[PDB]
Order: sequence, then structure tokens, then C-alpha cells
Amino acid sequence: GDRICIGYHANNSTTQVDTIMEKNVTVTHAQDILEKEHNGRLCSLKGVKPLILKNCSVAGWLLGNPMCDEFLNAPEWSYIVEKDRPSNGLCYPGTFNYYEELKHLMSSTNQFEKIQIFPRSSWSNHDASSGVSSACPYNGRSSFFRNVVWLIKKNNVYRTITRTYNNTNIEDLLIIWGIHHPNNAAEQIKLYQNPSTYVSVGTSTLNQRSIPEIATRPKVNGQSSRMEFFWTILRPNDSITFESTGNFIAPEYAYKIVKKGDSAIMKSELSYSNCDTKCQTPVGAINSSMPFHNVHPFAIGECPKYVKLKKLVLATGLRNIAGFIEGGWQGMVDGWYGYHHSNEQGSGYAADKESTQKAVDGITNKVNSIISKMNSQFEAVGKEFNNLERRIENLNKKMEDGFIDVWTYNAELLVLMENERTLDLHDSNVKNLYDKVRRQLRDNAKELGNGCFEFYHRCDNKCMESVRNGTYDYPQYSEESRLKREEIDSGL
Amino acid sequence: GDRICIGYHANNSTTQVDTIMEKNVTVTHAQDILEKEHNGRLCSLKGVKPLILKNCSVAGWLLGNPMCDEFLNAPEWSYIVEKDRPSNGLCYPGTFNYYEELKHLMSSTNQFEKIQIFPRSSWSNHDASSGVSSACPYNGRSSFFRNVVWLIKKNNVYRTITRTYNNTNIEDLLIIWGIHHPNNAAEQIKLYQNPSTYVSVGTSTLNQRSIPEIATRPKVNGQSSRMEFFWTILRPNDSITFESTGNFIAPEYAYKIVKKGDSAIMKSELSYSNCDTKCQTPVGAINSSMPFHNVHPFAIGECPKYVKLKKLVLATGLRNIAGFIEGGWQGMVDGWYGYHHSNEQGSGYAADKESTQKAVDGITNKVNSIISKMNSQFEAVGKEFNNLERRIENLNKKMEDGFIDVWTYNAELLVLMENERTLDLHDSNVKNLYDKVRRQLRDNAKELGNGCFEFYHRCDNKCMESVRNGTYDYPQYSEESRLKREEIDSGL
Amino acid sequence: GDRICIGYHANNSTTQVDTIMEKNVTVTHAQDILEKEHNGRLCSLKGVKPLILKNCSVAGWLLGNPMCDEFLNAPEWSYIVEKDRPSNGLCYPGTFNYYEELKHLMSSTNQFEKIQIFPRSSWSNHDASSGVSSACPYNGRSSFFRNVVWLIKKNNVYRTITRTYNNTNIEDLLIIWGIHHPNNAAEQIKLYQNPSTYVSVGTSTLNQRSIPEIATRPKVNGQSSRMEFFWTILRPNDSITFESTGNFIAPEYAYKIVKKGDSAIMKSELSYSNCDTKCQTPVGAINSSMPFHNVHPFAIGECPKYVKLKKLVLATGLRNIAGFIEGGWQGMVDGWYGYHHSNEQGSGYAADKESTQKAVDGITNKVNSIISKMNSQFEAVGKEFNNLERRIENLNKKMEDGFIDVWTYNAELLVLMENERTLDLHDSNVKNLYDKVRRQLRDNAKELGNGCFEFYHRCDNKCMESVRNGTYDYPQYSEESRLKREEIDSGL
Repeated sequence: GDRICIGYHANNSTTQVDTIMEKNVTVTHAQDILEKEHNGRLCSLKGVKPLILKNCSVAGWLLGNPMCDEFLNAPEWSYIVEKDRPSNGLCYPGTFNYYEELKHLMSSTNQFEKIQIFPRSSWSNHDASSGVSSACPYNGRSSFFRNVVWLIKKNNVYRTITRTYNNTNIEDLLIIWGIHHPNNAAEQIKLYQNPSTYVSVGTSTLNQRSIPEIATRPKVNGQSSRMEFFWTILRPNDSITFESTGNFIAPEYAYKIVKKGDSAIMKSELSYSNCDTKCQTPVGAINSSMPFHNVHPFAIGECPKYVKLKKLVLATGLRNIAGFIEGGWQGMVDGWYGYHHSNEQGSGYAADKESTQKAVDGITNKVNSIISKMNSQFEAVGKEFNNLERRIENLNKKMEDGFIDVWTYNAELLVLMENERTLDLHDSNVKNLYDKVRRQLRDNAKELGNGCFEFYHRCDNKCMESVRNGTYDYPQYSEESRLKREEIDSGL
Repeated sequence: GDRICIGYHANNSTTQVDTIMEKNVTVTHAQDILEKEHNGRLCSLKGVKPLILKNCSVAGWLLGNPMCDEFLNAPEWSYIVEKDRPSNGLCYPGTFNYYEELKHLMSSTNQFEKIQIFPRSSWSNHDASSGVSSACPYNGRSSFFRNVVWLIKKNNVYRTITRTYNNTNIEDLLIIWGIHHPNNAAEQIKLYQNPSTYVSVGTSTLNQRSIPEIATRPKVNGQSSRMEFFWTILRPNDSITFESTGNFIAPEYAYKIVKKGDSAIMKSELSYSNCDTKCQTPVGAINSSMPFHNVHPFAIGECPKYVKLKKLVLATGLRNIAGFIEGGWQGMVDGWYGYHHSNEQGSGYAADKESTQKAVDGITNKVNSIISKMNSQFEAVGKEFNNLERRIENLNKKMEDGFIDVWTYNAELLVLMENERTLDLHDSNVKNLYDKVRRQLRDNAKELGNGCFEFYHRCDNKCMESVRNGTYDYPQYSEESRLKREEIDSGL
Repeated sequence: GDRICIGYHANNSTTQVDTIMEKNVTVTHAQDILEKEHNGRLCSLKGVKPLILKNCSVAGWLLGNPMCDEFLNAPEWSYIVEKDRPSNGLCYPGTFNYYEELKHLMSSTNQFEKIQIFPRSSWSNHDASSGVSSACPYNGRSSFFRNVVWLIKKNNVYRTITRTYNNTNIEDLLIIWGIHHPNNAAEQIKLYQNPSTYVSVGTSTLNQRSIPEIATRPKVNGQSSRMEFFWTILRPNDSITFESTGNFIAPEYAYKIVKKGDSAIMKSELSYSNCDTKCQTPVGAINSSMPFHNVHPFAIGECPKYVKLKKLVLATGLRNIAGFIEGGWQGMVDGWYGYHHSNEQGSGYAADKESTQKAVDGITNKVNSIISKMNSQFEAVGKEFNNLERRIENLNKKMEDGFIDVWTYNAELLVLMENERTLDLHDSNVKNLYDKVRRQLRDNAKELGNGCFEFYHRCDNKCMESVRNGTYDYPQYSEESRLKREEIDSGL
């Protein structure tokens, strides 16, 4: 009789982690750090709503396609939401030069303010009310973009146009003008009368003439002609002058860039519900508490970092279930490691929070420190490209997948590598706890091989805990012990 | 007399791995996972042959340079093979607009079918048989591209051309046309007679006029004039119309994109031998059994992942060579760890496949699991760029080297890091095996310090293996043992 | 009496490293490998000075803006130094086509030699001395770019120009020409008299007409007109021909690319001091002895690798402070591990350089081997982009930050991971050293639990070191020992 056993915690936990060498091992304490859920809505970002283009495209909005809403309030936005194939773009066919680059400039701007530079009624020298077309219905009557004017000959004449705008604001200004390409030569004179025309624009930074390419093309929303648009940022103090003898499509309104910052053009077929998140994906929002998610690679806001995994669980606790050789003590709470009182007066299971506090520490200090090392992890950024930019487009994707594949690898093999060390730690602690016991009770005790000690003396409860504190003095029971040792020697 | 010794395997192996801390350490069992060989041929990919352009370039092929083969069979291809500096490109000098982007579109397409849109004999209004040139010999007589027609004035007139093609197929169609730039004004009238000409093309997505730039340049394959080509993809249901009053170079044949998928334009001076691989490099094929190779960074097919190393060896077995303290037991087969019978009846070397099966397991389960984590590793993709695209070209290469340098680093430091843990495992197993022995034979045995036990009792062969199974009961020999212990005490 | 104790080194060191699990742990021996200092000057690279543009831009230099220095010596350069917003660029306003790509070509070229192709006095057919302007003062009188000529009508006529240059040199040649865009039609005739003009250039590789876009723009350094420049590399054996009837701005001097290699255009507001480094950043030079620095991401030369850290310390030695259980022996020099002579004749502290030499080895062999694995680490490369290239610009930066964030992560978690293994090694060594002692002195000694042994016999100094060498024979003192053991048994 009279013993002591060194064991470890074990409990109702059934969550199970993986490591490099073994897989799905059951553990007691562990933390999942993958987010895999989303609410499937489109929401404001930390209070500020997205600009939702609805069925319109960025171009249809900026030009004022009769079908597209204007934002008369001049709001700021957390991000912009375009559908994947918007219905309302260039109602009048044509192309929009360096369009993809303009959108990119949107991504770093948060608030426009539409302002009027060339009032539609100030074109005393031409017809400003004819330039409309069936290709651009509004309320089922022919019409036209609202923010640029399709100036037409007046009383069979088209006086060469020179008009300037001196940008006297603090902000940069986005301005869009355009030029008309007719079907045939008859139509050219029919609208503008000068056989040969041009549209030239001048700033400090930007010199460009433009001339109408007359060619027969197929009908598109009613129209074999096309109209080509251009744009520039006119810096504060600079001015812009338009020269034309025809085909000029004049800006009425400019766009004041009043707040630049972080935004994006998110492509999603969702529409806004009354809902605010920290982190938004084109398929829903994200409850950004975990450090990792696998929901979508284009997320914006205060987001966890995206990895291509289906599982990511940190191990922090123990493996699940007399003597540590034979498994764990379900009968332990109030600690991770410890002992067992089998005494003249005893009954077991007091912990060694000496070493459990020192281990609950460096475990939670290691897992924090793990989230933190991917602070700088690759987040992906939206960009678009045209049908003659395929090479670059694929470049970009290889870059974004390239970094995701990398960080996903980092993410995994960090978890499993430290998982193995977390568990190698417990095995170490247990056998260490053992030793501080063994190396103080030395001649007075039997190494029962299970991981327990039988006493050649009597310990008692105050000397019992005197093994916890490393207190035990070999001498105070030395001579008592040496007697019974040499009885079992030559006894029984 | 009467003993037992705990030892580990050791054998004729001489393959040697590295780790972080020590280098070239000799081991017993290990697996090389670098491929470094190649057969130096160009082969089909899993049954399907490459399109081999021979001395021709992608342009010379697509336009039908008289020197280039046509593919009348309409085959599909695993990949396309261009030489590095092909001899047959634009036989007639000029430039090929957005050529580099066209090639990129090749890389994602597997099978053309040439079809005739504008039959050469249907140009009743012009001379279709004169447009040939010494710059384009076929059989040593002047000639010209085969898939586009160099329409010339007929009987000193050049009626303005309008011709359309409505694309009624399911597939996209690649079409190439072109415009002629003459030496001087005399030549312009000499061939097309209208002093001022244009070439305009119209689709839904594409509006472009083109006008001849008349300038004296140096002779190139006979010709100071140049000819500029263009191309577009005409989508199903769309149509295309060409307008010209001169210099038009008309398509005869279009190209039906009938199979898109994974392919590439591989630059190699090899030519095809009768040979099929899974993985092909521009210097030869690859016996894709290893997870890594260092042969070439542009490989295509079911390929191992390329790393810039010269060695990559996993350690899975032991280090090479009474008692484990002093090295390994060459005299062990049928296991990795185990013992030795030195008995009244004994002779040594029965294994502990208890722990060897449990370790041959997690070793082969770890090495599989290592190949798998680079499942998502960066493979590089061919792209070309023109002399005004250098920035992007270098961008791309920095990206591709950037990811290769990364994954090569991952690859190495995965091997060495787990190599060190594989070997730390064996040391652990050996000393653990020891303990399950020691902790059952306790008072009845002498800890000879070599890693062996001498018996204060007698064991015998059935109790012998009774240490393997953890079977041994201390009591059944306890009193027998305690006698001889206290004889060596106060004996001899 | 009569004992022996196994302990480890401990000393005045106070440098402290981190690992994954614990942080700032004090150690004895360690090596910092982060560089964080710089001298704040601009210096030659290994003997060869930078080309310092001063207040001029690459364009103002190459064109010979009257304000910019010429380099009459034809020097080679280690790298080029542009200020961030240079004062002297196009003194005459306009734009410089594919400028950003030209600069990139600078980065891979080390030495020009200006040579004269079209001598300014050889324009017998036009006015070569009028083409000057207030926009380009030199000594406060109107003037003009020095390396191109603003040819003007002579005696009210402008004979169509045809001039050629056959490039008969071995080197490539950079040539720049230009075309003038006037305010209005009156000015066009005023200078060149032909109402309609062109500027066409012909090489093997390059065919381009150019025509003056006449439009009113705002005054810039005096001038509402603009002038547009172009450039090409004319390969050896090729020729170039310029055709014009007006607005031609003719090259006088070409640039011989005579040494290509590694250089760069470094943007810095510093100016050169008399100073040479191996590694230069736009904020100063770098004492490139460490493997890592955090000074600046664009460094050039024989540079350490840049990481975004503030600390990077390798641990190689021990943790700081009878028996190893209780800390380290300040009283040890001449080794890392070892013992202590407490003997009939003894006094302690002789080392076990058996195992210290074997550990000082694999520690310095591991730290070298760590610097080496980032041999291939991502270094960043300068590139510039125009206001319509934003997408690509941001692509590039995401790429360069993307790889830096990665390698910074690698760098850190390599240090901390091996730091933990370096320290796990010492704990291992110490307890191992212990064992080679314990397993030879076995029955003759008391395992005092502190990590020391008391002798049931007497050892003496020659048997003392006989524990170092593993020499000790159990038998020579066995019978002497067994006597006193069985006295403490049944004694006192």
C-alpha cells in the first residue's frame, strides 16, 4: 500500500486535428480557425453602403444612359457593385476608350460629385435637341445619354466649335467626351454638313485630334453607326479646350473626385439587403472572427485571409485518454497535468498548476503569434481586361492564384507543424512532471514502471503536496525508509 | 550469463540524405524524388500529336506563306511547336497587328478548321491573279500568301468594295485581313488607281478604318513596300463587312475554333519522333514518376513540379550502424527495431514489429502526404512579347522565377525539415522500445548501461517473447530474483 | 563526500532571441543578421560612378534640353539617378512616345556613345537656325533641344525631305526624332508652308507615318503648340529613312549602346558624395555584411536581402543560468558543456569538448546553411508607368510586395523555427552528456537527482577524466564499491 501516480487530463472533447505524420488524432483542446460560412447578402461596409449599379454598367452610369439611375445625392461608397453582364451600357453602340483603366481608377475613389461645365443651353450656335436616337429609349421615345450632348447642325450650318473649361476646383475632374462615326457619307453631311470634320481636345498633359471613320457595320440596338468616347482627368488649375467642325459629342457634366481611398468594383448578381458586415464577398458577407476563410478570394473590408482549404484546426490541448503510461485521467479537472493522492488518508487528483499555467501560457501565446505572422498575407484585388489584353489578364490571374497557392501552403504547414510540437510538448511536460517527482523521492520510493511511486516510508498529505512544490527533503524520511527497504530485502 | 539487448536495423544501404543541421548522413531507407533525366525527343501527349510548324512561324502558317504546309486534315493538337527563329514568316514584309495576343489565343485552342468565306473567284470586279511577288516564291516563281488575296485593279478601275460575311456557325471564327503600304505615290495608282484609299472593317464589337502610309523604306526580301495584317474573332451570329477603295487584302479562308482547352506554343528546335510521353519539355520528354524535376521550367502535360535543385532525397529509414548505444544490428531483417535472444537456450535477433509496423506506417503516410501538399504548386506558362512590351515581359519573368524560387525553397526545406524529424523519430522509437522492456522487468534485471538487461532470474524463450508483448509479470519471478540479487550483494 | 556534477555554460551575454512558443528568451551566444543602418549618401558601385542626371529627366538628357549637361566623356555607369520630379524635361511641351519603355531599356544598358548621323549644317535645303523658342532658354535667350534640329522653311519653300542613315556600326543605335504640332493653320504655313505635311520613318522592323494634329491647347512654358517625339533602336546593318514635307524634327546625334548589363534608374533626391559601397539604396548605401536588411526595398549591387522586419536574431548558444537541473555554471569557460571535479584532490569545471566541438560545428554549419537558402530570394526591380497604365503598375507592385511579404515570412519563421531547435539541442546535449556518465558509473554511484553522482568508491583525477573519455571500467572499482553500498545499507 501507499502510492502516487502521475497523469494528465482527458475529457469529453472529440474535436480532432492533423499533423504532418499522423492524421485526425483526437485531442482535448483545440481551436478552429477556418471560416466557411456566409450570409449570402450584399451589405454596407462598417456603416457605408455600396454604390449598386443594378442592371447598369459603369459606362452606362457615367454617361447617363437614359436607363441608368443618377446619384443626385453625391454619396460616398464602400465599394461599387456591377452585375456580371449588365443590361445597360452603351445604349448607343460604340466603344469607350481606355475603359478598363477608368474602372481601375474607380477602385481607388470613394465619392463623385457631378458638376456642370458646358450647360446644354449654351450651345447657341448648333442644334442641341435633335441628337437623340431609338437606340436609347427613355419611356419608349428616342433619347440619348444624359451627361453628354449630341450637338447637331443648326439651320444647315455647323460653325467650328472652340470652347474651354478652366478647372478652378481643388479636386481632380473626370470628363468624358465623344465623337460620332456615321454609316455613310450622306449621313455625315446630313447631320454635320462639313464633309471633313475633327474633334480635338487640349490640356497641359493631353493633346488629341480625332476624326470620323465612316464605314458600314451591322445594326446594333438600331444603329449601324458607332460612337466612340474618351475621357481624361483634368487636374486643378488646368484647362481643357475642345475644337471641332463636326461629330463632336460634348460634355455637359463633369465628375468631381472628392474622396479617394480604398474601394472596389465587385461583380455580383446580388442586390443590397439591410445588413452591414466587416467583410464582403460577391456571394455574401463574412463573420470575420477567424483568421482564415475559404468562401471567396475577392473579399473586401476587415477580412480574414483566404486560403484554399476545407479544414484548418489548431491543436492546443492533449490527446484523449494508474500511471501516464496507460492514458489520461478523465478524473482531472482544474489543470492539464498533475497527480493522484493514494495515501493513508488520501484520494486522488490534485493538479500541478505549476507546469499547467506555464503551458496554457505558451500555447495561447503561440496561437496568437501564429495569426499575427500572416498579418502581411496576400489579399487579391479586382481588375478587368479587354479582348486584346488576354496575356496580361492571365498574368494577373497567375499572380493572384500564385500567391494564394503559396499562402495556402504556408497556412496549412504552419498549423500541422506547430500542431506536432504542441503535442510533443505535452508528452514532454508529463514526463518532466514525473521527473521533478522522481528526482526528489529517490531512495524512499519504488519506480513502479507504470509512472507511479510506492513509498518505503509514509508520506501523508502535507508531505504529499510537498512533492508538488519540489519541497520534499530526502533526509527527514531517509532513515525510516532505509529500514523497510532492507526488510523487503530478505523478507516475505 | 543470461542477457537481452535492444537494437535497431542496419544494412547495405549507402544512399544518404541531408537535414538542416547535418549533411550527407548515411541512412538505410530513403526515396529520391527528383527527376533529372529526359529522352531528348518531341512526342505526343497521351496519344495526341503536336502541331509542328517546322521552319514556319505561327503567322506564316496562318496566312499560308507559300513555304508553309497547310493542315488539310483539320487535326487537333496537344501543343504547338515553333522554332526559335523560324525561317518562314511574313514572306512579304510588314507587321502583324496584335500578333503576340493571337499566339496567346492559340495556347488555349486545340483544333482549327479552315473554311472559305470569300472565294477567290468571286472577285468579279477586280484582278485577283496579279497580286503576287518575288518576296514570296513558291517553286521559284513569284507568288503570295495563300489564305488572303492581294486584290488589284481590273482594266484600270477599282470599284469601291463592300462585302459581308454572316457567321452562321456555332464556333468562333478567326479571320485575318490586311492592307498594302506602297513605296511611293506612283505605285499606289499603278496598282489601285484611286489616289486616296481606305480599308474599313465592321462588326458588332469592332469598328476600324485603315489607310495606306506611303513611305520609302529599305528592301526586305525584295520589297521596300510593307503589308500590315489584322485579325479578329467573329462571334457566332455576328457578321463582318469590309469596305475598301484600294490596298485591301481580302480573306479567302477563315479558321473555325472547334476545340479549345489546354495547349501551348512550345519553342523548340527538335522535330517529332515516334514517341509519346505524359510530360514534354522543349528539350525532351519526362518520365513523370517523381514529384519533382529540374529538367526545364516550361513543361506541359501530367508533369512533376519543377524545382531548381540538383538533389532531393527524402529520408525514411535509419542511420547506418550488443546494445543500441553502440550502433545498429546488421543481423536484423524482418523489422526496423527489436531485440536479441541471449538465453539459456537462446540466439538473438527477433524483431518488435509492434512498433516497426506503426512506424513504417506513419513514414509512408508522411511521404505521400508530402507530395500532395505541392499539388497546387506553381507551374509556368509560355508567353511572348514585342520590342515595345519589354516592361511587361520582364514583369512576367520576375513573376515566374519569383514563384519558382519560392516553391524551390519550400520544396527543399520541407524535405530537410521532415528528414530531421524522421531521424529524430527512430532515435525516439529505439529508446522507447527500450523503456517498455525496462518498465516491465524492473527489480529482476541489471541495467547494463549499453542498452541491455542481465537477468537476476532465468527468463526462457516463452518469457523471452513475454517482453515483446509487454506480457511479463513482475511477480512470477520476483521471489526467485530477489534471492540472487542479495547474493551478488555480499557474494564474490 | 566525493561527488561529480554535470552542468552547462553560462556567461555575461544578454542578447536575447525569440522562438515560436516563447519570446525574448535570454541566451549566451547568438548572431544578429538584420542590417538596419545606412550612410545616407549616393555612391559608386564597386568603383564605377552613377550617371547623375541632377535636376534633369531622362528625356531632357537624351534630347539635350539646353538646361541639361551632356556627357562628352562617354562614361559607363553603375546606375542612373533621376530626381523624383525633375525640373528639366521637355523644355518644349509635348509627349515622348513609349517613354516608359525607353527608360526600361536604360536599366539594362551601361554606356552610351553619342555619335552624329545628320550634321546640322548638311540641311542645305532648309532653315536650320530658326527653330528655337522661349520655351527652351539657354543663357536667357531662346533656344532648343541640342540633339535634334527643328528644321524650318528656307526662303519660303520646304522641299520634301528624304534622308537615310545606314547603320554601319557593331552596336545598336538609339535614335529619337520628332514632329511639330502647331497652334492653328496660320502657324503651320508660317513655318512649313505646305498646308498638308507628314513625317514618315522606315526601317526593316519599323514603318510609321506621322501627321500634325493642329489644335489650340493651353500655354505651357510659353507655348500652346506641342511637339511629339519618337524613338527606335536601329540594329547593325539596318538603315533608317525619314520622309517629310514639314514639321520634321530631325536627329543630329544618335546614341551608341556600347555596354549593356545590369543597371537601374534609381529615383533619389540625393547627390553623389565621394564614397563607394557594394549596395546602394535611394536613401543611402548599405554595409552589406548581414544577409538581411530593412532599409529600402529597391537596393542595387551586392546586397543583403530585404525583409520587412525590425529584428532578426539567430540563437546559436545556450540559455543563461551543483547540477544542471538548477541552471548554468558561470564558472565554465573553454567549452559549452561539461562537468565539475569535486574530488579527494579535486576542484571543478573541466569541459567535455567531445560534445562541444561536435555542437559548435553543426551550429555554425546550420547558420551558414541558412543564409544560403535565400541565395535565390526575391529582389525587386524598378519600373515606371504612365497615367493610362495604372492597372499594370498596380499589378507590378502587388507582385513585388507579394514576394517581399512572402520572403519576409520565410525569413522570420526560419529563424524562430531553427532557434527553437538550437535550444532544444542544448537541453538534449546536456542530458545526453549526463547519460554517457551515468551509464558507465552505474552501481558505484548515487543518482543525487540534481544531476550529479556521489561515489561509493573513490575515483581520483585520472579516473575522474576517465568519465570524460567514456573510459571508466565498472569492474576495477566494483568490489570496492559494493562494500560501502552495503554499509550505508544497515549503517548510520
